Order: sequence, then C-alpha cells, then structure tokens
Amino acid sequence: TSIMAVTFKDGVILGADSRTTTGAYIANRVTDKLTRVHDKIWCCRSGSAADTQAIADIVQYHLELYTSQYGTPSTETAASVFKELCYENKDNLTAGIIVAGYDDKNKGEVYTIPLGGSVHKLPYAIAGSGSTFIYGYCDKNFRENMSKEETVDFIKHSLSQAIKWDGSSGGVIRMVVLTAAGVERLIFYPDEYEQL
Amino acid sequence: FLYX
Amino acid sequence: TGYDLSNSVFSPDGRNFQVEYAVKAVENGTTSIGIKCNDGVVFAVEKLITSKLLVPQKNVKIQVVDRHIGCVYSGLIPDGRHLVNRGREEAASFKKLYKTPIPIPAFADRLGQYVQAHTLYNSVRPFGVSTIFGGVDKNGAHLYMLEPSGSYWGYKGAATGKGRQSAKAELEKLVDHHPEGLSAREAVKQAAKIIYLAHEDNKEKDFELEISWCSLSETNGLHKFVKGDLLQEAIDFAQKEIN
Amino acid sequence: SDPSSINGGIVVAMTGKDCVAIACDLRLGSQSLGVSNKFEKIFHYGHVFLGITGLATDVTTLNEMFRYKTNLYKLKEERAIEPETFTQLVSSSLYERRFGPYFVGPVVAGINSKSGKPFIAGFDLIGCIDEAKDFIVSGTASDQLFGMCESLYEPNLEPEDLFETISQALLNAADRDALSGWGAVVYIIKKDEVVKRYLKMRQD
Amino acid sequence: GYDRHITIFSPEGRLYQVEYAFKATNQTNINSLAVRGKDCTVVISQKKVPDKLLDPTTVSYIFCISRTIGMVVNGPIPDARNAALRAKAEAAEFRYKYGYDMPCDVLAKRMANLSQIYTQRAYMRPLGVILTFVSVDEELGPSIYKTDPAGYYVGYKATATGPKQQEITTNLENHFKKSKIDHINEESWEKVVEFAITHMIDALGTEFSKNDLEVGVATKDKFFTLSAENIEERLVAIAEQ
Amino acid sequence: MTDRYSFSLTTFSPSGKLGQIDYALTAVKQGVTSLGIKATNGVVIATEKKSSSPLAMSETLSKVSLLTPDIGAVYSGMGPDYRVLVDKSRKVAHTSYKRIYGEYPPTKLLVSEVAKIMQEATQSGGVRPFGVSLLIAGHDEFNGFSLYQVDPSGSYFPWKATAIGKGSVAAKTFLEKRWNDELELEDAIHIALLTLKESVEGEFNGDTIELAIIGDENPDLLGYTGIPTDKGPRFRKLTSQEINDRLEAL
Amino acid sequence: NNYDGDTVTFSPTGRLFQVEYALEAIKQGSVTVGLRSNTHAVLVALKRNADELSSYQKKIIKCDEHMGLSLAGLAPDARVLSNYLRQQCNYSSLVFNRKLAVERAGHLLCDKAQKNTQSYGGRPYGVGLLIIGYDKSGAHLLEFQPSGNVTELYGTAIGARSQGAKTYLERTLDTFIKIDGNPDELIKAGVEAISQSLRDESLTVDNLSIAIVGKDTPFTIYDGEAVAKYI
Amino acid sequence: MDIILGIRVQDSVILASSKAVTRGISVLKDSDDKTRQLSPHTLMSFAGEAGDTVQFAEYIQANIQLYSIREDYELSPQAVSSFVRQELAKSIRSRRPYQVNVLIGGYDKKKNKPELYQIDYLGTKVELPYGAHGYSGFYTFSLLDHHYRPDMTTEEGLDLLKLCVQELEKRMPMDFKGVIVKIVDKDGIRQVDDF
Amino acid sequence: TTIVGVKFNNGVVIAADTRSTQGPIVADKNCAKLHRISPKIWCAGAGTAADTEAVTQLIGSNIELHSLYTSREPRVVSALQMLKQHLFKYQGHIGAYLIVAGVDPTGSHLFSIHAHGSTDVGYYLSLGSGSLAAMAVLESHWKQDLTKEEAIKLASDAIQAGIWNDLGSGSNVDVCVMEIGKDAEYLRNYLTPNVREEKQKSYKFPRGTTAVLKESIVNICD
Amino acid sequence: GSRRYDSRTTIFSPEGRLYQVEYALESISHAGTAIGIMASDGIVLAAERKVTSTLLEQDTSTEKLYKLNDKIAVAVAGLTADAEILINTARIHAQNYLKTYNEDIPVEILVRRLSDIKQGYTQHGGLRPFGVSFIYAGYDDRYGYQLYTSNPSGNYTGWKAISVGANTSAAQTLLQMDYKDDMKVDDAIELALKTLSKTTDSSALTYDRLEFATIRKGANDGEVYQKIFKPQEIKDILVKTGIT
Ligand SMILES: [Cl-]
Ligand SMILES: [Mg+2]
Ligand SMILES: [Mg+2]
Repeated sequence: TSIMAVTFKDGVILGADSRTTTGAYIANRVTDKLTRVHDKIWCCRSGSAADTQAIADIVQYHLELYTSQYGTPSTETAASVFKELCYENKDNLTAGIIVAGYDDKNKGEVYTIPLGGSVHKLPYAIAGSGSTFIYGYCDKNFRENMSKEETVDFIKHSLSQAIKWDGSSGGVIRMVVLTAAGVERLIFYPDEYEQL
Repeated sequence: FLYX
Repeated sequence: TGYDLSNSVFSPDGRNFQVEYAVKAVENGTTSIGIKCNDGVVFAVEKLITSKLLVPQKNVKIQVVDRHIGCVYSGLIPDGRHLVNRGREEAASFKKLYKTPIPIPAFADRLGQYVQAHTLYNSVRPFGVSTIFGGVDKNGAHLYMLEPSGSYWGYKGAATGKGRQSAKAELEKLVDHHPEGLSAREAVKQAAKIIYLAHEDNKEKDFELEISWCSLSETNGLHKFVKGDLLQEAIDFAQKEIN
Repeated sequence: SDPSSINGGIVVAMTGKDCVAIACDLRLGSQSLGVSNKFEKIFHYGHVFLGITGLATDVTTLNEMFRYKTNLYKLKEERAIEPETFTQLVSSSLYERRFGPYFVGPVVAGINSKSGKPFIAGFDLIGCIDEAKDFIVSGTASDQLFGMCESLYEPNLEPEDLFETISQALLNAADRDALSGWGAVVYIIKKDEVVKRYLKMRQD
Repeated sequence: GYDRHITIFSPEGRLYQVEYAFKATNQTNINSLAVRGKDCTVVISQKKVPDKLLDPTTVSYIFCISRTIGMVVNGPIPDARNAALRAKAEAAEFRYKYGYDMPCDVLAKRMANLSQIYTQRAYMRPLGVILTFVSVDEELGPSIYKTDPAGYYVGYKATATGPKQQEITTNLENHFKKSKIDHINEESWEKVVEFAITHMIDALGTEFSKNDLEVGVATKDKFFTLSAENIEERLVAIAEQ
Repeated sequence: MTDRYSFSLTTFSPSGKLGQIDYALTAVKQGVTSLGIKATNGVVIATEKKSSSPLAMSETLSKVSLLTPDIGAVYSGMGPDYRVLVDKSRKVAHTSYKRIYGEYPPTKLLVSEVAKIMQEATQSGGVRPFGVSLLIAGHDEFNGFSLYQVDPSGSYFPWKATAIGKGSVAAKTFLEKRWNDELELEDAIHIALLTLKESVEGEFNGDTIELAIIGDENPDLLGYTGIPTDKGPRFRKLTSQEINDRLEAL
Repeated sequence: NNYDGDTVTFSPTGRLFQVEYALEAIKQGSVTVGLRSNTHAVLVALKRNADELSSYQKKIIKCDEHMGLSLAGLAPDARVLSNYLRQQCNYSSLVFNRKLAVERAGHLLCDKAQKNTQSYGGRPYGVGLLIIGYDKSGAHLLEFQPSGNVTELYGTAIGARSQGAKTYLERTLDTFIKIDGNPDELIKAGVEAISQSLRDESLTVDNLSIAIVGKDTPFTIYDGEAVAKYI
Repeated sequence: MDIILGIRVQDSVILASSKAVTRGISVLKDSDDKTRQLSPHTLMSFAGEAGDTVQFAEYIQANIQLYSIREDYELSPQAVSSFVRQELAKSIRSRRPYQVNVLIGGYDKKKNKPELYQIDYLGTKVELPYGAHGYSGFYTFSLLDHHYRPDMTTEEGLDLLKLCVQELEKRMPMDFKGVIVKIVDKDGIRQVDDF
Repeated sequence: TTIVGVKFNNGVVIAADTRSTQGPIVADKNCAKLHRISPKIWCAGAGTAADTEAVTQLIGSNIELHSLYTSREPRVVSALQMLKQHLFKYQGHIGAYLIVAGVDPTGSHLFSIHAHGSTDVGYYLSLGSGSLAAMAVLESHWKQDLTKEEAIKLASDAIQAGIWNDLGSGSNVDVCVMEIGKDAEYLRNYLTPNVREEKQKSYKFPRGTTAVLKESIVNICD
Repeated sequence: GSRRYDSRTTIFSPEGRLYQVEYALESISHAGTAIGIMASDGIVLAAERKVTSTLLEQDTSTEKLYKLNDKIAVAVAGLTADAEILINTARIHAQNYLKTYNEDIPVEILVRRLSDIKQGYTQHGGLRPFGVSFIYAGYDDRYGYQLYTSNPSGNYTGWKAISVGANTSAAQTLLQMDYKDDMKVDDAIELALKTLSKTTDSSALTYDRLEFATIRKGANDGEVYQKIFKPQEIKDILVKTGIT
C-alpha cells in the first residue's frame, strides 16, 4: 500500500495506489483507498482493509451526527475521532490513516495517525509499505504553498517511484483535490506514470 | 467441517 | 384534580404543574442577570448578607464550565451546582472526542436535554433553578437562560430571581439605547447598576455584588472573575446611579 | 485426543424405490479398548430416523435433545415432524454451538408422510447440511464407506435389494477400520412399515 | 381517578394523558403549514418573539434532522428539542447500519413507534408535541409525514397544525378541490413558499412581516431553512401580485 | 429514575372483572368495523379506511398488513397499538420459527405468539393491555385456510366468518344469513363488500375500503424463478381498481 | 400538607417539605458553636444525655489531621457524611499527595446531600454540620445544612436556642477574629458563646466538648478533665 | 484411585474397588472405600482425579437423597444413571470438568433385575454385564469374555471376580492393596468383609 | 470452491461450482452454493460451508423484516453493510467469503465480502480456491458493456476454468441472472459437463448375500 | 413516586385472605364448566365451551382441553391466554424431567411445579395471579390414573370426580350423588355429560358447545392412549347416551 496527503496553496490533495494484496496475489487491482468521512474531510487507509473500513464507517456516522447538532466539523475534530478509535483499540487494529480536510478558516490540513494511535499534524504525510522508498525523494522535492499542478506532479512522481519498488503497491494512481471550489477526483494510468 |  | 401531586403528569390544560411549582422556588431566589456584549458576556448576582458573620468574597455563586463558559443561577443553589457538575462532564467528553472546546449552543442543549429529562418521570423532581450561562466560542459570544421546564433561548440580556421584572425593564432600556452593541467593560458597570436597582425588591437585608465575564479582547476568550480595582470601580458606578 | 475418533463408529444411509435405508455399527470403544458391542447410533422421532457418529457422550446428548424438541414440536403443531423440517432443526441446533460444537456426524433419513418422497441428509459437526439423492456416509470409516457406496450403489433399488447393497457397503468398510464394526444394524424404511435387521459380521 | 394521571384506559376506553398531551401541543399558540411542489416540499410556521431581550435567531421550532429530512414541531420547545435530538440520532444510526439515507416516512414511523410506547408504558409520559417531517424522498418524491402524542402517523398531500389548524385545513381542502391535483403544480420552490404564505394569510386573516414567519424547504439531496432576508424577498414577491 | 412500575396495572376487581381488559374491549367497540370471511379455496379480510383528514393520503396508512407470505392481519381499535403488534408479529415469525425450521409458521402458531405478546401486556409490570382486536387470516400446507380473532386479553378463537368494532353486532347477524360451507373465494369477497356497506356511512369505493385475500400462490409476486418448490405468496392485497370492478356487480 | 409525602414533590409555593422537616431535626438537636481567628478554628459542642445514667452523645468527629466537624440532628447521618469526607480527604492525599481544601470539602458535602433531595425513594440527610479546618489558605469554618446549602463563616451555631450564641458571636465578631497565636483565648470566646444558648443547665466536665485545629496544631478533640480548664 | 470393577450376575451386581490411595512415592492409605450409596438399592463406585472423585460422589449422593425425601420414593437405577450421566455431560464443557469415572450398580425393585452402568468423565453411559475403568479393563474384559455366563449366582460372580483380582495382582505394575467388594440385590447393599 | 460475479449493462450475474469437500474427499457431488438473501439480492459463498449458509440466512431474515418495516424493496448496500458489520464483530472467526450481487431501486450492484469484514467493488470478481483460474479467464475475456448472454458465457467459462484446473472445484455450473425491471432467474445446474460414465458392471447382489442375525418391525405410529 | 398506583396484589385482608386470589376465583366462577371423572380403567375430561356463536370453527378449535405430554392432559377454566402460558411451562417441565431421568414425569411432580409457579405470584413479584383453574387428568406407573385441580392460590388437591368454573356447587352435588368407585370409563362419560346437561346455563346441551377427552389403557397391551374427541365423535356420544 502507498498513500500520501500534501497541503498546497488552494487546499490539500490525497493520493494513493489501487492494489490490495493477500500474500503475493492481488485480490483487487482497482481499490479506492481514499474514503469520505465528511463533505470536505477525507482519509487515506493503510493496513488491514477490514479494520480501516470499519473505522472509516464509524467516523462518518460521528461527523454526520456532529453536523446535525453543531454544524460542519473542523479537520482537527475528524482527526481527533479517528485517533480516539485507533488509540483506544490499538491492541486490535492494524491501521495507518492520513486524515486530510479543507476548512475556509484553516485551509488545507494533513494529520497522520500511525499504528500507535498518535496524531501528527504535518505539511505533507506519506504512509503504507511503499512510503519507505520515497522518504528521500519526497523530503528533497516537497515545497510549501505549491500550486495545484505542482502538487499533482509531486504526488504522481512520488507514488510512481513507490509503485516501481514496492510489490504490495501498483495499479492506477487515484487523487482527490480538496479546495474552496469543491471536490475533484483524478486518476492516472500505468502507461502515463511508469515512464516518468 | 466442510469447505467450498 | 390531584394533577399537581406528581411530576410528568399533564393537567387537562396540558400543563405540568410540578414544573410551574419549581418556577415559584426560582422566583423566591436572589436576583441573577446576564448581559451579552460586543465580543463576550457578563454575569452578575445578588448575594444577600444574612449576617455580619458571612466572610466577604468567600461564598462564590458564579461557576466556570471548561475554561470559556460561565454559569450563574437563582433558586435552590444546590440544584444549580448539580447542573454545572453535569455541564462540566458534558464539556469534558465533548473535548475528549472532538478535541475543540464545546461550543456554547452545543453546551446549552446538553443542559437543556438534561433538565428536560427531569420532567419525563415522576421518580425525579424538576430543577429548582433558572440558569443564566454563556461564553465565547469560534462563532463569537452567546448568552443563554435555561428554565426548570428545559426551555432555553439565546438572549441579548437575561434576568431571573425576585427582582427579575425590575432587571428586565432595565435590560430592555440597554438593548434599545445601544443597538450597535455594548462593550465588555461597559457591561460590567451596567451589570453592577442593574443588581443594585433589582435589590429594591429584596431591600430588608443588604447584599454583596459578584461579577464575572468572558471577552475575546479583555479576558482572551477565557472566563474570569471581576475582582479588586475593576470590581470597586463597577460598585462606585452603581452607588452613584441609585442616588 | 481427537474427539471424533476416540469411541469410533459409522452410519450410512441410502435411498431406494419408495423406500430409504439407514445402517450403523454397534462398537463403542476407548481408542484401542473395545468397551460395548450394543451401542446403537440410530434413533427415531416418529417416522424420522437420525444416525449420529462421533464422540458418544454427544451422540447420547443430541438424541435426548432432539427427543425433547420433537416432543414439544408435536404438542404445539398437533402432528409428527417431517424429515425436511427435522433436518433444519438439527442444522439450527448444531450451529447454535458453533464455537463449542458437539463432535458428531449426524445423518437424517425418512419418508415425507404427505409427499411420500424418500429423504436422506448428512451434516458436518458445525451443522452444514449435505443433501443427497443416492447416499450419506459418516464416521471413522467414511473414506471406506464412500468407496463402497460409490461403486455398489445404483438408483431405484427395491427394499430387499437396497438391504443387500447398504449391508455389504457397511460390513466391508467396517472390516478395513480398527475403530468400527463389532456388529451392525440396518433399518429398511417404507411409507408405513419399518424393518430393523441385525447383521452377522466378523468380531475383531 | 388515577386513570387520568398515567397512560391506562378509563372506563370509556380513553387515555386522558394522551388527550391532555394533545392540548399541550397548542400551548405555544403557533400555527404550522406544509405543502408539496413538483420538485420540493415547503413547511412554514408562525414565529412569535414576545420578549424584547430574546435573541430572535435562537427562537426556532424548525429542525434539520438529516441532510435530506426537515422537521417542524407544534408544542413546547423542551419536548420539541427532545424529539429533534432523538430523530437526528435515529437518522444517523440508520445510515451507518443500512448504508443509505433514512427516508422521511420511515423516520416518522420510528418516532411514532417511540410515541406509541409512551402511551402503553406508565413510567414514560407522552411528549406534548406534533412532529411534521418533510423531505424529497429518492423513491416516493416530495413527502409530508406527521406524528402526534397518540403514536398515530400518516402521509399528507398538505397539512396544517396549531390552534387555528381547522381554518387553514379547509382553506387548503378548497384549493385541492379546485386544482384537482395532489400538489402545488410549480417548478421553483420559491413560488411554492409564496403559495404556502399566501394561503396562511387568507386562512388566519393576519399580515406577516419577515420576523413573523419561519420557512423550511426540502429539495433533492438537501433540506434548508430560509433567513429573514430570504423570507423578506418572498413576502415582497407576494405583495407585488 | 428507571421503570419503578414493576407491579401489575391490570388487577381483579371484587366482581372478578379485569377492568383494563374490559376498558380495552370498550376501546375496540368504538373502533371502525373490520371483518373476515373464510371460503373453501381462500380467506378475505376487509375494513373501512376512516380518513382522519381528506388531505391525508389513506394509501400510506395500511390497516391490512402482511405478517408472512401466507398470513395477513386486520384490526379494530387503536391503530398505533396495531402497528407495533405487526412489527413484533413479523419478527417473532422469524426468531421463534423460521430461523429454527427454515420455513414460515402455520397460522395458528403465529396467532398463538401474537396472543402471548398481548397476554403479557395484561399481567407484566407498568403496562396497559393493547387496545385492539386482530383478525388474522392465513394458509399453511397441513391446516389449509384459517381465520382467527385475537382480543386484548390474549384470547383467540377460530371463525368461519366474523366482524369486530363499531357495527359488529349487525355485521355478524348479516354474515350468519349469507355464510355457507360451499362459498368460493369470489362469493366470500362479494358478501364481505355487502356486509361492510351496512357499517360504512360516507363514501364506499376502492379508496375508502381496504381488502386483502389469502388465496392461490402468486408466482408473479415471488420476484424470482428457478426454484420449483418456491411458488410465491398466497397473501394478496386487492388494488383500488380490483375492488371497484366488484362494486359494479354488487 | 398534600406535598410532604416525599422529597421529589414541590409545594404550590415552591417548597420541599421533606427537606424542611429534615431541617426541623437540627433545631431539636443539641447546640454546637463554631468560630475561628486567622491562626486557629474552634468547635464547641454541648453534648446531650438520655438521662443521668447515660453517656453524653459525642458531637465532634475528626476527618483528617487538618479537618473535622461537629454535628446537630441525626448522628447516624453525620457518621455517613463524616465517613464520606474522610474518604475524599484520604483520596486527595494518596492520589495527589495534597491536603483537601476545606472549601472543596463543603462542595463535596453539598453535592452529596443534593442528590438525596431530587430522587424518589431516598430521603434528605437529617443533620447539620460545622466543618473547621486549616489548609493552604489558613483557618476555615463551614456550616452544612441538609438542603445542600454550605456557607463559609467567621462564626456560627446550630441546634436548639442556637440564636443566643449566634447573636453573641455577631456582637463579638471584631474581638475573637484577631485572637491569633492563642488557642486557649479563642476557646474561651467559643465557651462564652455557647453559654448564651443555655437554659436551667450549665457547662459541666462531661457535658462540654471542644475541638481545635490551627497552624501548628493537628485537629484534636478535648473531652472529660481536659475541658475542666474552660468552666 | 485406579481399579474399579463391576459384574452384573443373575440376581445381583458386584462392585470391586481398590483400597490404595497413592500420592507420589508413598501409599498414604490401604483401606479406602471408593464408593457411595446413592439410595438403598443403588451403589456408585468412582475413580479419577484426586478431590474431584469424592466431591462428585457426595454431590450425586445428596441430590438422590433429596429426591428420595421429596417424593417418598426410590429412583430406579436407570433413572439415577441418566441423572449422573447428564451431570458429567454438563461437567465436560464446564470451566474445570469433574475428571471422575463411575460404575453404578443397582437393583430395580419394579423389574426385579440387577443393572450395571459404566459412565466415563465425558458422560459416556453404557449398560453392561461386566464393566471396568482405567487399565483394569485391558486384563479383565478378555478374562470375563471367556469365563462370564449371564445366569451365574452371586457366589459364582465372586469367584469370577477373584480370578480378575489375581490376574491384576500378577500383571499390574502398581500395588493397589487389594479391593473392597460390595453386593447390590433385592435386599439392598452389603459389604464382603473377607476378600 | 469457485464463485464469480460479472456485471452486464442491465444487470449482474453470479455463478458457482457444485462441489463440497471434507479434506481431500468430495462430501457433496452437486451442492448449491448460491443463496437467496432477498428475491432480487443473491449471494455466492466460499470458506466454511456452515458459516456462509448461516450468515446468509440470518441477514436474509433481517432484510425481509427491514423491507416490511420500511415498505420498500431491499437494497444490496443494506445486505452488504449488515454482513460486514456482523463479520467484523467476530474478527474473522466466521469464515464466510461472499460475492453479493443484486438489483434494487438504486440499480445493479456487485460486491465481495471477506471473513474479516473487508469489502470490494468491481465489474468482475472471483472468490474461492479456483478464483485464480477463474480470474485468469475473466482478465483475458472481460470487457465493458457485456450483454446478458455474453456475461452468462464469461461467468460460466470462469467457473469451468476452476472446475478443470482447481482440485477444490468440480461437477456442474449454477448461474443466477439479476436483470433490472425483471424477476431474477436462478439457473440451477446451468452446465453439467461432468456426468458419470456408465459403470462396466452392475453390483446388484443376489438376495440373501448378507448374513442376518435378527429381524423386527419398528413402531413409528402412536 | 409509583407507590400511589400500586394495587398491592400480594397482601392479606384483615380476615387473612388474599384479595386477588379470592377475586380471581370469582372470575373463574363465570367461566364455562369443566368436569373431570376418574374411573378404574381411565379418566374422562368434559368441558362446556363459553356461549358459542354459530360461525365459530368447531373442529380446528382448542379452548378447554390441552395435551401436556403423551400421558397427561388438562381441562381449563378461566382466562385461556393465562392458561396457555402455564401449559407451555408445564410441557417444558415434562421434557426437562424426561431428558434428565430418561423416564416420563410422574403426574403429581408436574402438578406441584405448576402449582408452585401460581403460589409465587401470590407471595412476591407484585403481579396479578393467573386467573386459571386446571383439572389435571394423567397416568404414571406409580399411582396409575390420577385427577388433580390447581387454582390461582397455587393450592392443588386429588379427586375421584371434580368440577371447576361455573355452577360447581350444583355440579359437585350431582357428581357426589351418582359417582361410585367401581365405575367404568363409558359410565363416567355418561355421568360427565348428564352433569353438564343439568348445570348448563344454555337451553339444551349440543355437540358444538362441548370439548371431550378420555385417557384410557384402551391401546394394545400395557400402554396409555389420549383421545381428544372430534366434533362428529362428541355428536355420536351425545346421541348414544340419549341427551339429543
Ligand atoms: Cl420502531
Ligand atoms: Mg478388534
Ligand atoms: Mg465408558
């Protein structure tokens, strides 16, 4: 699994592969590892698919019920609910989640929640098995207040390398753009990203 | 038991 | 009849007489007020000095919830404390799960649903307090007043206790004379005056004034008590107006 | 310490022309030690027949449990339970103990009183239903019984012919298993008469 | 006569506590009205703010239960908010469990079943409220479903609730006798809101300012309430016709 | 807090009457007339749809409910009490039967389970009885067609034909004259409409009348094909159109 | 009248008669006086006997090394509330290595008494308490009433003819408040205060009960020949 | 615990039970009676885990004695065995099962027949002409297969039992310090003092 | 086991093999692994046979009650959500691997559920021991905008790949076609390409071959 | 609180009677008469259906006579719904005993346990008692044929012939007049019907208003058969005795 969230000028962008593997066999080659917990709060799921799906479902319910009573929740509030589930059930969960949302006050925010259930607010995050190979690349190449096209290229080139070296990562590169404009889904096919 |  | 002997029983009118009886206990209590201002709220209360033996400044009636909400009440003082204890649990569990401190409207309903719950069963007594509370959140200042029935609304000014009609009349004048808004430091001085004017309906025993305030500029959005120079300044303002 | 192969034993059921046959060995042992040569593994609740192999304490417990349940069924329904319905009851009852199961291999056999159709069914230990036209096998010599039944069996056998086929299937299977044999019983079931025969087999 | 104190049968087979809960409905002295367009469902309610110290933005008997479902209450605000919070919790749980948004009529039935329990169980009193649920259901289209303390609920072509409910009801009845259809044959929700206000003015015989009314509108995939300026824009349209 | 009512609200009076059951029956008497007629090859259950308001959509309110594919129920008395009984009746058919035997319960046994629920409201702590009488029509392979009445007490009786509620006395006298043991299902529907016209005062058409049958299997209503044994539900609710057709030849 | 059956019922004028009847049990109880300076806090309690053969009901209970109360009314209820205070004082010590503030002690009693006045089945506490203590903010005196109302005072008295001692302390307020670094003189003022609540009976050796806490004085009770000094 | 035998003959049931109670490398007792009378015409011998054996035996004894008082009636040996089996059948799926194996020798007064039931700790009940528990069976069953006849007298049954004890004393590794023998018949339960 | 699901333009089709096995032995030569959750929601099961039947029967029941309560035809996402919440609760101890497919007011749907409570979405899916043999065929021949008759052919071809090449799969091909605006048609034994050849010999024994000790009439009546 | 509305169902009158038991018996006295007559070679259970309607389905009906197991039956007088709760409990208690001891439950043990349940409702729980009287007709290998009755008090007694429900005073006088110990089943059948025929509040006793059952050893050799009479069988037995 290869997932990452990058915060840029107009908001945040979520990026992931589409490969789910049982052992060395690919169960699904078109997985959607980017999931909606609220209209402009999305997360990236890594680890046990069963565990990350179950968690994501609970939070969406929590933020829906939050919205009914207190209106739109902050990205921090969403990350806090994710953390609460991940931390309190750390013994029974294998889930590395990157929470990314767009407020109008706070703009683009990225919170990473590793296995422990700790919360880390970052300018960009990378997680999953494939991430290891692109720590060097992402650190050298990331800049703050990038444009949409720069951030899309940064994520595309990063996940392209992650996919190239990681057996557990492959297929298409899905991306989700969170800005004041709204929500935009992007897809990139092997024939494009492989020969970057 | 049985499997399928 | 006998419709008034049990809580949660509808009279043929469609009324819960036990809640109306709890209101009489509130009407009997000392005067407490709330004044919404530009960037916060101001709370004030009448403390009847029963005896010389009462230690001044050491029978505090205004209570803080979390770090940003202030609560004051008239009627059965213990019932008020029970409601604030609940409010503090509600505010703690909200912060625990959602990280952010509880918004005032969110907090208001947490008390509202709890007080309303004590009108649903004959095994519990309604609350013998009207609670004036509020503070500063992400959306700005909010003042609320909550009644034994579980009924609460947002207020520009709120008053409850024996001198409520006197205080309300004085509050209505401020709302009319200051449409653009009242400043935090002004509201503290007005709060003092209104308690002194509302003391005319409770004038056998002389009293002790107690004021608190949340203000985005003055207290940095946190609840603080008005003490020392600022308190004496407000008392002197009120003393000048009655004469 | 494999619960299904401590006591040992086998059950086999077959369908014929307007008839069913269910047969079982009589051995109850404690591993190598043969203890009882009278332990019957076939019971009946009205016209519905149940054979149970596996751990003998569970064979006894389930018989008592299904007698209990079919008795209350009859009092409330004011009629005898049918094989298809009883099969479902067995499945429900076994799966109720999914994470602490009865170590058994039950086999339902009987003729539906309304439709007159021959019916047989087998279950796994967790209660999965195995419905069959031809035959059901269960026990420590299930491999042997599968080999015997699959070669010997043919459809629409008359009650008297079906008796010979099921008997030779059980006997020759039981003689190739250490924990099975020590005597055998065969039930021949017609619409409104049932014949029960004890077979002569080698006692080793 | 303790058969009038708790929810048990009187000799003549009546539940007096249910009947008295109905009388509590009109304690606010507010009249609500709901009508269906082609694409929308509009609910309007009177807004009376007698105290000058009240913050008029916080005075509301219309609730946003889910994204799609809206609810107006005729009855005291404590019971109204009790019902609102439960309905929100029920609608959220439904979506989590069954993987699709709770329909208007299903929530109405669920809240009606809860109301029924209070009429049969002694320790719980009925809520002194009539709940009018409105949405644009993805299967049934524009929907109005109303609940009462008895635990009764039914779908409506249109409905009215409050002290002068009968006058509004007969006013709407006479219109649907004339129009010969089950709804307001209108494209935009803006004009369905104008119809709702116009027919309330005729029935009650009173004029409304922007602060005298409260409007909720259900469209496909969202329910929303109108601000004072949204209503004022609407009142100006009616006046200029 | 908590339910402190752990004692019976239904007790014996000196005369030996159970007040709350008698008063529940009084509530059923006030209720709108519903009836059931059993034919040789089916059962019919019918009732008037008393509209609370002409603005109300009486289609949304279903007085006649499917419990199983082969069992239906109608009532007289308090509609809310009926609605929760139908919910409980549907669930108990699964939990206490279908999840055990892999088939739907026979009419008499489901009736028995509904009766048990209504009996418990008569004796359990801090509850009043149900203010409804149910007419449950159903078919099963071994009993054939059957019709049952269930009273607030939890008592149930099997009927050839009967009526309950407002004009039950007059309706029962009418059915006695018309009922024979050779009635075909169409003849029973005809009598059901004649009997119901006497009690109904206002409009009498397919929109004010709710009528369902327990008849032949409906493969078209099953929703799938391929399993020969599964032949579809015997319960069918007559449409507003299907009623009006029979009201012309009345 | 019709509204005094239980604590869960309000009267038409908004009264809780069961709480008022519990308050009445205190008035019937024997007089006890509380008063403090800035350095010390003193309890003086008139103990009551059944007859000349009986012992004198012990009025004063120790809660911690720095806190304790006197009682007037139902003694078993005082035992329940004092035991609860001992636990709360003890919890503060073990968990936070912190002596419980006398003000928090009052808040905890208030909230415990309140819960009994709002729930069906229960009853109000039938006892009044005078809590004295020395914490990080000096000497303190509290008056607990079973309504839940807790009040911090310089001096007070509760029980039968307590108005006599309460009037005296109200007059003497300016004198006894400044008895700093002198235990014996603060006690004398407390013994003179309780004397104003006496009718026909006078203070004897096994009749008088005195307790004191202060800056360099743990909460210690004086009975028998130890109080003979002050008669 | 170790050796418990049972032989049903024409008119009686005979239970032999070893007297040795061994723990470690020490025979603590050589006169232990591994049996309880459940009712006047029903006897139960037991062998297995230390503590469990007696605790189980006495628990059953109490229940059968309670039934006898309540109904003023003696439960049939078949009825008692069925009750005991169900208790062990419950036990095996408990948190800590009774590791007790029993023989129930009884005389049914209604049928006028002796009955011997062999029940293991799993709750595996069988009616037998002769039964044994533990390693004893490996010697006695083949011996009884040969020498046993169904119409034998009580005296013939005791001689057949002596033949079993002699074979066990010859070929068994452990010293079980002889057996206590008891006879269940129409006249109730009595102990053979010289064996 | 070999179960596949294929989506076509106006519906979804699920197919499965008919072989049930204990260890290396074939317990059931012709067992139906296609289950009815609701009239228009069908499910194919692999893993523990008992678990798949039980979980399908339980949700099938709760969906019927939900359908009656809401007066609405059940949705595939409801069956999916109820399944995956139940399976997740038991942390994979219920060994049910399902392909859920059906039509509802929302449209046509195809999902896969794993024992641990994970779910997949796809136009073509394959579960069981023969999934790799089946998925090979699906990956080779699947395309967008399949017709009904093409989807049935592809689905049955994918099952056949399992039947021949996987030892766990064999016997026949069951198919269920769920098309929008039509009744779902359950094609049991759609293909029977593994018919047992005529035996060389009849093993019908001469009557009296078996030695008998006792006979008796059994009483089944009251 | 809730104390106000508590009937206190489980208290004593000043006289030392249980109000709710006395009022439950007054309730049963208006229920259709049920008669049990015990002969030397079987037991008869007869019961009069409560004022029948001509459109009541008579053949597929069970109001009065219920089967507990293959050897025991009961006749009911009072609330049918209340009786069915107790019958299902009795049916389970019988199967629990069989499962435990592999022997059919003795009649008295089943009767005592059902009576002990009724007793519980009079002493604790604050619930109304079961408005039901039973006539237990059963056989076991200890006491043979046995008649019992239980009532809401939870008190049970054994009988040779007994009535419960309406006109027990009149019914018990007529049974006490014509009963004798050496009576046969066929004679007991006639007595049962003749008693109901005279004590009935109806104009004339007919087949459609009667439930009838016999527990004979009339099966084949040393085994008991329960016979719940069909409508046509009651019509025949009513003509045979010459009542119609
Ligand atoms: Cl519900
Ligand atoms: Mg051998
Ligand atoms: Mg054994």
